[PDB]
Amino acid sequence: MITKVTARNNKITPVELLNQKFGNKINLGNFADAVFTDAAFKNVAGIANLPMKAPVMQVLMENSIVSKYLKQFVPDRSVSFVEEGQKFYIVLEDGQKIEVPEDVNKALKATVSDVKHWAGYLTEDGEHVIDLLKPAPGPHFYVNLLIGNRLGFKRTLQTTPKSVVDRFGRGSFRSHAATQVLATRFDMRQEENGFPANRQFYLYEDGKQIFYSALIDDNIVEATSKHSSNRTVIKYKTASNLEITRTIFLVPHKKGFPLATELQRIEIKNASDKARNLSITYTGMFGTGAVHAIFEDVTYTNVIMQSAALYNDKGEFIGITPDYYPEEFKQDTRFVTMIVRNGDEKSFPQSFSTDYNDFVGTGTLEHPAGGSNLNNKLNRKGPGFFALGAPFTVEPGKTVIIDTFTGLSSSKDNENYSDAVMLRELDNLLRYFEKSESVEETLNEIINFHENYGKYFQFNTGNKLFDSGFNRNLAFQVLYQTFMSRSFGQTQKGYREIGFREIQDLFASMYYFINIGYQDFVKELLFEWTANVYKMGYANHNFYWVGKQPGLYSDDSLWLLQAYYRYIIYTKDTSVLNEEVPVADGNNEKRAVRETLKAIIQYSASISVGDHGLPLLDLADWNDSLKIDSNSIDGATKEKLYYEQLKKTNGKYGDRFMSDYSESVMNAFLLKLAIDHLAEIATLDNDTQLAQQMSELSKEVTDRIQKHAWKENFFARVLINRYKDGSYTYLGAKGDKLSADPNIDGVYFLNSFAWSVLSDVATDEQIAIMVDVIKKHLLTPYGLRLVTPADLNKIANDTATGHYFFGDRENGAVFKHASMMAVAALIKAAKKVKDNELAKEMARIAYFMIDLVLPYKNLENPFQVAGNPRISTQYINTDTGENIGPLLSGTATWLNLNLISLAGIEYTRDGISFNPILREEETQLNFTLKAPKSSYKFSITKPVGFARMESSEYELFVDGQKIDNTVIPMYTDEKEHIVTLKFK
Amino acid sequence: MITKVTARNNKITPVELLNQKFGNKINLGNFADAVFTDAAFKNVAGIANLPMKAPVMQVLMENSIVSKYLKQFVPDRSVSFVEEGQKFYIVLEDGQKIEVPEDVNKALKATVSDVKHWAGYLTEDGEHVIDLLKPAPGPHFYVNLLIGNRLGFKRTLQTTPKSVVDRFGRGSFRSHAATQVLATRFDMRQEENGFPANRQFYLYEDGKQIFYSALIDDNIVEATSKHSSNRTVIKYKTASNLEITRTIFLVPHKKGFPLATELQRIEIKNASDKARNLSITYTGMFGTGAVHAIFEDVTYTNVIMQSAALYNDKGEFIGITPDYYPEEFKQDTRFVTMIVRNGDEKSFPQSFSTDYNDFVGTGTLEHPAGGSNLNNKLNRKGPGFFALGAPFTVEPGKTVIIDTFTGLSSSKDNENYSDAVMLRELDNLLRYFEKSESVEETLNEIINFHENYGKYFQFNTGNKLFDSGFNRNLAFQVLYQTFMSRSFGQTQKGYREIGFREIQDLFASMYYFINIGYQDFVKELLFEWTANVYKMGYANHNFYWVGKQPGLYSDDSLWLLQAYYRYIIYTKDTSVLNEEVPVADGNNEKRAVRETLKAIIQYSASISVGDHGLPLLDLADWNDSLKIDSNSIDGATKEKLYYEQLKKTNGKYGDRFMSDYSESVMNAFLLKLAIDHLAEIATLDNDTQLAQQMSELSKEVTDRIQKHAWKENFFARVLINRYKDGSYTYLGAKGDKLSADPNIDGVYFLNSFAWSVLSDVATDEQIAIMVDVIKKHLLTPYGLRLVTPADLNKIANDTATGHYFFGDRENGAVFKHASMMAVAALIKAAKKVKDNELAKEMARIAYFMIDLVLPYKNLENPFQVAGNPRISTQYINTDTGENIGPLLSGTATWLNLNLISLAGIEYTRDGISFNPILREEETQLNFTLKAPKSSYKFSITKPVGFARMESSEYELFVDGQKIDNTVIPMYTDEKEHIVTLKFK
Ligand SMILES: OC[C@H]1O[C@@H](O[C@H]2[C@H](O)[C@@H](O)[C@H](O[C@H]3[C@H](O)[C@@H](O)[C@H](O)O[C@@H]3CO)O[C@@H]2CO)[C@H](O)[C@@H](O)[C@@H]1O
Ligand SMILES: OC[C@H]1O[C@@H](O[C@H]2[C@H](O)[C@@H](O)[C@H](O[C@H]3[C@H](O)[C@@H](O)[C@H](O)O[C@@H]3CO)O[C@@H]2CO)[C@H](O)[C@@H](O)[C@@H]1O
Ligand SMILES: [Cl-]
Ligand SMILES: [Cl-]
Ligand SMILES: [Cl-]
Ligand SMILES: [Cl-]
Ligand SMILES: [Cl-]
Repeated sequence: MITKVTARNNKITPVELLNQKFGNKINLGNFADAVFTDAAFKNVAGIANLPMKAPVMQVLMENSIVSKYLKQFVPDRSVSFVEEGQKFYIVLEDGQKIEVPEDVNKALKATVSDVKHWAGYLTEDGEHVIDLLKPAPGPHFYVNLLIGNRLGFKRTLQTTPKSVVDRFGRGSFRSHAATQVLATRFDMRQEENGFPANRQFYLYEDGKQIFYSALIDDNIVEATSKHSSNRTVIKYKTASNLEITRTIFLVPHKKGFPLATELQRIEIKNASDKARNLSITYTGMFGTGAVHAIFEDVTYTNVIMQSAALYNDKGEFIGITPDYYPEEFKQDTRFVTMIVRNGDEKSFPQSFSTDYNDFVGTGTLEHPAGGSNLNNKLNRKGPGFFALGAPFTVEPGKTVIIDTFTGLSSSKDNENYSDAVMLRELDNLLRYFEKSESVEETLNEIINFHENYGKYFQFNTGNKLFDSGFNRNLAFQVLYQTFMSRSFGQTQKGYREIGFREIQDLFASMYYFINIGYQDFVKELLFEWTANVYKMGYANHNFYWVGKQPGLYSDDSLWLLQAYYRYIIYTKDTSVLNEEVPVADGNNEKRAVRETLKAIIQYSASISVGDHGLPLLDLADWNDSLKIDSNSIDGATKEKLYYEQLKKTNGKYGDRFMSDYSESVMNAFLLKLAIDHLAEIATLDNDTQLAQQMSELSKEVTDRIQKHAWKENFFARVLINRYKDGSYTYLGAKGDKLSADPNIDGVYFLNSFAWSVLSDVATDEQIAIMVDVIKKHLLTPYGLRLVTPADLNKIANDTATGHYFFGDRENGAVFKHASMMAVAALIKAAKKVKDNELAKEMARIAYFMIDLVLPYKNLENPFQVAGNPRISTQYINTDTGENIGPLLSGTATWLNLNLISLAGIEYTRDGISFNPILREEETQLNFTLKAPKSSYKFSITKPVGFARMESSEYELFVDGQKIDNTVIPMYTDEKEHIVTLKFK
Repeated sequence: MITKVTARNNKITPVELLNQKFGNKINLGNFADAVFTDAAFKNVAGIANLPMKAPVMQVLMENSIVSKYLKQFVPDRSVSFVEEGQKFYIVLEDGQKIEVPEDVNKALKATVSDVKHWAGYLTEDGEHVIDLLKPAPGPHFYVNLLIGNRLGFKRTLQTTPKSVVDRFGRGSFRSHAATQVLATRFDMRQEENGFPANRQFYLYEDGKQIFYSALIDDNIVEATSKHSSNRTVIKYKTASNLEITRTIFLVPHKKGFPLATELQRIEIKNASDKARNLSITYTGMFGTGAVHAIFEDVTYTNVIMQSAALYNDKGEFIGITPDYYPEEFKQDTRFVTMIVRNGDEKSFPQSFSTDYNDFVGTGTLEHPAGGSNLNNKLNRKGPGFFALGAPFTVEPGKTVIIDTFTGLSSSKDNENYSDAVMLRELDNLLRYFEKSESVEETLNEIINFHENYGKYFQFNTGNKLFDSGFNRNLAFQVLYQTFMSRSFGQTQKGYREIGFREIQDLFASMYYFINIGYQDFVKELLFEWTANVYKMGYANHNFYWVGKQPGLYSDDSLWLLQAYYRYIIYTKDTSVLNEEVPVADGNNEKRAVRETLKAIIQYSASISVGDHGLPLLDLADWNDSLKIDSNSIDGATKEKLYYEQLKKTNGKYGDRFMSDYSESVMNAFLLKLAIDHLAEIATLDNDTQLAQQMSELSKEVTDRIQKHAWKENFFARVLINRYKDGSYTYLGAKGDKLSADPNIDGVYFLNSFAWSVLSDVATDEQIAIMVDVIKKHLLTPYGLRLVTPADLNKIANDTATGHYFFGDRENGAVFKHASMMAVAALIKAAKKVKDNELAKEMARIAYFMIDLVLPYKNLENPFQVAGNPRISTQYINTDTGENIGPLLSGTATWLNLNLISLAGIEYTRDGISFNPILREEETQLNFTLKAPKSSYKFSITKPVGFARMESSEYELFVDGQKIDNTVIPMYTDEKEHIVTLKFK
């Protein structure tokens, strides 16, 4: 009877039908655009020969002239526009080619003129300049992320403020945890991160609205946004020649300031020849303290608060705070205030409103009926809407500056807390920013801070999009993730705690912090993670103010050894091993770091091991889909059962916990690497007993992995111990019986390869075999997928049926973080394997995958690949090529590590092991490197083709002297050293 | 330094300052309005002599002419408008009185002309006619609630669809449980129940937007909404003489239909002399199946679905369905479709869009840039936005009708479910509604159904607002609550299950259902609740598809005896006692209803009792604030401990569970009443042993209550057993030591009074004493508060600090449900106490409180009292007098019972015990009453003053014969009986 046609099973696309109908009467070029003319998809209207994919038909249909013209033909007749000799025609299927009227021609020419820049462009410094009218490639593309600075202050991870800002300034602003200053929105669209009023304002003249910052109409003749490092600047010009500029940034902390302040400076320049009598109404919505009640009891959120007015020492109104009745919502205190600077005069708002209904009245948010006559009524209820009003006359050629300060004070940074604390901190803030120039000086301080931070590693290549993308944008993102982990963004809006394994972000950022004088901060972070390890050696899976989920995931603790290794090898500071740090078990017990690292290794190498002596998988490891064991236990439960086991079987602590639980081969690799790291740390610390014990244990673990986890053509991913008849014994290689793809024998996990190499277990022949499998079955046109198709229902009855269409997340996506771990392995192997042809191939795959993750390349074909050209995104949809959010992800961290690795830098016992792997087409690579007490200029030259030190002739010079030792010293002479490498 | 002034701490109001500055130069009358002119509140602009409180200054300030005129004086000078001799002046503080210009005079006159009706008015049939421009008193005031009809089909409570509709048609639409058809919004404002596009549409002409159903601009010359019983009709007239009418209702179920369908009919009449070529774009937003992910993972909500197009047998597009990948979201299937009826022609949509971003484009939702050129693109992702487009030419004087059908099919009503089921049900629906007249016939069927349902009890007084308010509006609300409990509304948006104690709704509705032939449905509901009682006698606190929270709250089971009593006494159907009903414990065990009722009584009378033999309080009872015992246990835990106790101490089942837990006196009253009810049921069932046992137990329980719970001047509320030194021993009367008000000795709970009377425990002297306490300490200007101020931290030695400002919810509100239980007691006592002066006073309090809850009276002073003039609201804020939502509440149920009781109707063993209690100023009361096999016309006459049968002379006649027996027979002769009562 009735039939259903889904988006995906729709049989033909508009552009395909356009080609079918017109592809032999006109040249459709390499790119075209088209729309179906009716809901049965029988006819199309399109346009030929575009420079890239873009929604041109949509923009044309918004044009009254072209839309009316098309109605002469559509829907009954298909049509294509075509340009010949710089004039436009419309072509019909019956052959006719009609020269379109002049007004249609002008509209078509204007529309196609700059299609290649419709998603914006990057400045030389890597800043994204966006047109406020153009369509968005996707909901993360036009987004900037802002952060405060709590370095030098307490609990930096938990207290640094953070904000998200789209091209219109939309978004939200948080203090500690998920505490909302400006309101988040949890609604249907990814595009709506915040309440729509946030950061927006109106201008009035003669009682009539002339401007709204989130409405572009015909009275706006220019409107652009620029996303830069830690600030966004939005500019408009009206037809009446008002020039409006918004600058948004977070205030770096200073003693006595509120815990969170966001500054928005608005500059209004009268570029006309007549004075104008204007007024501003600045609006927003405070976040509720009662977030769960938005879902559960909206009336509660309203009745528990009221608005309150703030007055300075002269009795002048300065702004609004939402005042709460319940004590639990009085431990933070929000505020908004504004200063109007008009020539000599400084003024504060003359009126306000605090009730959204009274403000909008009979109008809309874009055209509010009460916006020009604020009612000065303090709302007895929430929500905490605010509007602040002030008049100003602006003379010809002159500018008025309005500085807004939005923020929160908190008990999280102040003992004996009450709203009196907020009032004092707000006074301190406003006094600091009393002089107009103070805002500019703070912005310059922010700019200079991030510029200085980035100097640890600077590329200088022929490609300024790459150089700025790495030197500024990626460096900023890695700082951002060190402070924020995975806890905030455009679509990351729920409360998220810090995952233990996300210590990974510090793997990349620690060098940057050390080289701006914050080595102690790095140590503090190491110790903070260490305090989340239990005596037995498992870890809290998550923490924020305190830790939770003891030993729930089996991989967590092992990552901490990589962090300590990187820190100790770089700095040679073994003193951290003697630090007495609280154990996660509490009471009031502390343990030296060295003993905690030993315990981590013992847990995974000896206690929590399965029948093959490899680490147990438990609930899951790094991969949350490996819910193979449905009766798994956490570390606290395991600890209790273990002690009962020792008592019942007369065992000794350190003996194996006996079970038929499955084993994680990825954890085995993480462990082997961790053991190697501790052996090397111990040697540096002159701890001969520990070095020897760890060296021998590494050999033993390596033997277990080789004997029990190499399965013909790959390292397995999981060993299965509960089927004593052999029905299933492993997952992750040929013969595992678990493939869901009839054309693939076995399931293959990218991380089995990656971690077998990163841990230095895989032999050269094993690498060659695995790379062959990867090329055949894991390498897609959009990069390296995480795993091939698996049918885990055969062993994990528990198993979730799928949630995703093909291409998204677990149904076949390219997870870019995992792809970057695999690239790290490809790079490491390409430097060392004996066979130069294997090395060359692995480096080709490495650069192919890097090219698919570099954010700036998202502007090459933005309406297909989307993403964000300054900030990583999490995955590539393998059906469409679209880069899909969220923004914060391990991709950025590992991309940073990988590009530095390819440039040749690895820190080792005796200095910098230098071994660069350039692109085949590159003939030069230059970069600078900072160290704590010296600096370096590196220059590499080669002919076209694959070159590497292992197999190619070369000459290496340091400070003008030819040298054979490729381990460059870590100099401490406070001089710049010149390193030159020439491949012959 | 900086100071803070809250809404509540603000010293003086605008109107107070207006009177201070002007009150003896002009007559400000009984009502005025004013606004502060600046943020320091020094000056005011106001207007004198309004007919009621209303936001007149706000509306005047939206008027460009008046706003500009005021700027000649404000902000520096205070002003008041005044009308004298039908012309307006503005008065200044210096005494100047200036005749305002003619254009300002016209604007002021027009604005004040109809202030008395700014919040709308009620038709004679109780329908609320609302102006779409006027401000709202509050966020529940302009709301209607719609319901489907699943009578005669399975799982009626769980499957009846329901919708909320404001005056603009905003809101949302649900199927079973919290399953969203059209999307709910969980955001900052109580006003936003749904995604803003829901139910809204646009009209176009020559490619330009001429109308949006949720935008009133100057091209709209009339715009009104009418909320009636189970439908809303919204009407507009454009300046171009288009007349647009929207009619929204839910389709009653028919076999083969989808489980939920909402019909919106749009009629467009061309009342001009020229044909118009128009088009409509009909929009909305499907709700997500993944509601939790709106908060947790918005990207997930998008990627798990895609849009899909629907086609009829002829290959014509008919509408859209959102298609889901995960199996858990494929068990419901949503749809939207539309039919355009233009003269002889019927047509389906010619175009669609399914991507909000493409639809809005560079515009706004009110003015979407893609609305006139839908792109016919099926979105690969959610959210499930839809727009359906169709053209039509409408000739002069003619009408085009667009019928939209939005809905969902579900596995909850169909075995072997898939989307094929939806397609078949949608086909059935569209075939049924093929002919234009079918929509009108279905609407008339709905209207007639509710009119017939209401005939159980009809008032005929001189007061059509009261008569329609009761006969139509309250009757509908009580039906609504029987099907929906407390689970849906404007601000009730989270998932809520059916509370066991909300069987109370059936106390009022059962008589209505029985008198339309649905006695079997009433029995089925009795059995459904009965299946949520455990063998031991405690109950699941909540249920929906299954029950949960076994015995968590101590009162729950006792309410079931009231439902069985009302049913059995009305119908004399004792057969229900023999029904074998599943026990809540499961394991396929059943028990006869009679034995379950016995078990309920045994649990509260013998097992779960404290040191005084009164029922234990447990976590809490009816009052969720009585968290007195911090180590309480649920019934499952108690059952386990009880059996352990019996074994340890060699006890027998039925012995007391031993503890120092506190006792609930309200539960003791509910129990005493329950026992009396079972004794009477048993006597009717000729079960002499059970009747004797219950009669004796009632005496025993009464003695326990009198001996241990009467405390000098009140029945206590809780007896406390854990302080053996006597430090605290009770809560709820003089001497309890728990008052938080230094001027009150004791805490007094309204329900201690109410239930002491409803259970026939309180003596006449106890009633006199308690009513004196109530008058002194519980009766406020806004009605009966629930409790006086208490300091429970002294015994719950640390429970929650308060959450509310004074006046709201637990901080002193008038909870209208509890107020109506107290009124039930006052009425019962007024009928029977010996002292006529006590009776008179109690009846005065009863009618005072009724007047404060009757919805239609919310239109007397609507901008102060708000509420909703057709639907109850939950509480009155005792600081402001505002009636605050939610809408569904026990208020409506008990208001219905109380008004019928006051009219004199109580069903007893031998018929109708007739004992009416009229208002003192009433001289007449007439009403009709339906019974299953007869009907009645009642007429009561009296002189002015208090009259009642107990104390006043009267003559009673039935069918023209004077009778002395005031128990009127329940006649079964299928005749109308005339009952006349004349007080002398
Ligand atoms: O519905 C039962 C009772 O509700 C009480 O209001 C409660 C709110 O509904 C509830 O949301 C809130 O609980 C949280 C809130 O959800 C969360 O956002 C915030 O972080 O903490 C709040 C702490 O409670 O609690 C209140 C009060 O308990 C009504 O007061 C009551 O009438 C009603 O029976
Ligand atoms: O965050 C860890 C993993 O998340 C996975 O997506 C999950 C969604 O975030 C989660 O919302 C969903 O769970 C619910 C959903 O919350 C609720 O609305 C609905 O009723 O049921 C959903 C069923 O689960 O689950 C998915 C995963 O199943 C990512 O897939 C994964 O990459 C990530 O590690
Ligand atoms: Cl171009
Ligand atoms: Cl994000
Ligand atoms: Cl993995
Ligand atoms: Cl509600
Ligand atoms: Cl109570």
